[PDB]
Amino acid sequence: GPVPFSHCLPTEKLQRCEKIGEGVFGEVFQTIADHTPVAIKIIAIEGPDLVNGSHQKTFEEILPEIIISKELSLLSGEVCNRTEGFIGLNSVHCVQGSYPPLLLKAWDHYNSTKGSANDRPDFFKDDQLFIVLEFEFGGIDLEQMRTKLSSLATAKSILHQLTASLAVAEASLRFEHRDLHWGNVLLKKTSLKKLHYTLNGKSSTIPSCGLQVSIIDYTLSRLERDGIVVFCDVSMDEDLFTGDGDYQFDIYRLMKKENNNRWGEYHPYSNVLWLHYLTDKMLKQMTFKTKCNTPAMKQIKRKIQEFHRTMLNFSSATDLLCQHSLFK
Ligand SMILES: O=C1NCCOCCNc2ccn3ncc(c3n2)-c2cccc1c2
Ligand code: NA
Repeated sequence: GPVPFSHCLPTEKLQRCEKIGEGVFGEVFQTIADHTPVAIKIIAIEGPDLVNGSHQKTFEEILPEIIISKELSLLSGEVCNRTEGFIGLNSVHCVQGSYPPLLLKAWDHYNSTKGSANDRPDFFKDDQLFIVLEFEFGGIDLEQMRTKLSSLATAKSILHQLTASLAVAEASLRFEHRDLHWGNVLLKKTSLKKLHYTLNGKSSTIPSCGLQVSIIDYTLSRLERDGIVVFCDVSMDEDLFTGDGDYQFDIYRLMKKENNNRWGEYHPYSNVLWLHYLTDKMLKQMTFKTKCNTPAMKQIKRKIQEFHRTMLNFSSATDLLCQHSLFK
């Protein structure tokens, strides 16, 4: 059954952990495994204590996220529908223990410097179970990169990568992300000028602008394979649809409107909505290092505005990728 924390996180590996993110689910750390950067997502399961305002999931309830993470990871090595635009999954383990002090140390440092919305994970007993997901390290989230991007040409590339990755997953898996806020879009430097994807056997390229995009956090995601659907049922969630203060929180309501609160169904319009939300962030809440005060750059801005203006008339990421003028 479960293994101790030390089996996953030996001393050196613990000692190198930096907290990089969080959610109601728990905690995400960066560290090094075998001279290689990785991200570790740690989720308490099976206990009766409240954690970050919700009850803990059972093993069964975490399975969808495992399954989805594996399917999306495997898209990097497929042929007919291939993308690197999600994130690699290296391993999954069930560990038992109280939270390691060194993780609490890193948790504390993040709380001091960025602030946390979570409870300090220091109340878990030595019998507590967790799922520990080890992912490829994908870079730095778009929200934290909001002042660091070169130009709207970089924004273009990012939108295109996002759209293509979502299209490929629609075509292969009937996938919806369902929570693609800008904290879930990672950016990593690359010296490849072009990135490659394949959609339904047809290969294409996207100019990278020096960046490679990774879509992460499949907590709310949905997909299906051979008529078996894997999804998170939020039909009875209340709090999810009553946020405000950001367009993010309208997306949850607009998804519910689109699917009539039936979360098993496939409504790839949800991917369109998130992409609309992300385009909105690109035009409003980003500061680019080069302003668009050249004609060429000003033309890119108009195309993105045109995208913002019209994309809600498309029915899926596939529709957008294949048909929207922004990508021609
Ligand atoms: O659920 C995930 N995070 C929640 C959002 O936190 C993003 C923090 N920054 C980061 C920054 C880099 N990485 N590299 C991989 C992940 C990650 N995360 C990752 C992979 C899978 C899931 C998640 C993260
Ligand atoms: Na990736």
